[PDB]
Amino acid sequence: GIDPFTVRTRVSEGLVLAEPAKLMISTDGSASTADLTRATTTWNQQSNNLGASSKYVTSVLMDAGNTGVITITYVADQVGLPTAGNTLILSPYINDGNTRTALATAVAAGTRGTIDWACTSASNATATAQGFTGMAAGSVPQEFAPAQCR
Repeated sequence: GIDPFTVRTRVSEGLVLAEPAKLMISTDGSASTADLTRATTTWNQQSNNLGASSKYVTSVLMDAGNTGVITITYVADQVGLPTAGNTLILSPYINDGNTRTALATAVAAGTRGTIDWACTSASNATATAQGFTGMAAGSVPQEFAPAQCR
């Protein structure tokens, strides 16, 4: 079968594919709820309404409810993953220097700060250790996820 370390390396590619979405949210999706909503629409329309894709990535999509949460869905049989074990979740927060608050909540409140991202797979130990709470769970098994998503 495929080496789990090779699988992780392919999963890491998907994370790189999401970087422009993080950038778009930073520059054009975080000044207000209206901007975050527009950014969601703009991003999701890309790549035939899949956001981004590649040999290994089916889609990189922002939550349709405008929360800014990104789901990366992998092509299981190209990466080496279980058929239903193929997603990572990237959850954004605004850091005001002292506390983290979910992006959507912070933006609605006009809270200013920098944006932090938590990556979760079937497990969330790393994000938890980094102090993040409230993330939805992904589905990539932990042994196939890179460190920041375990």
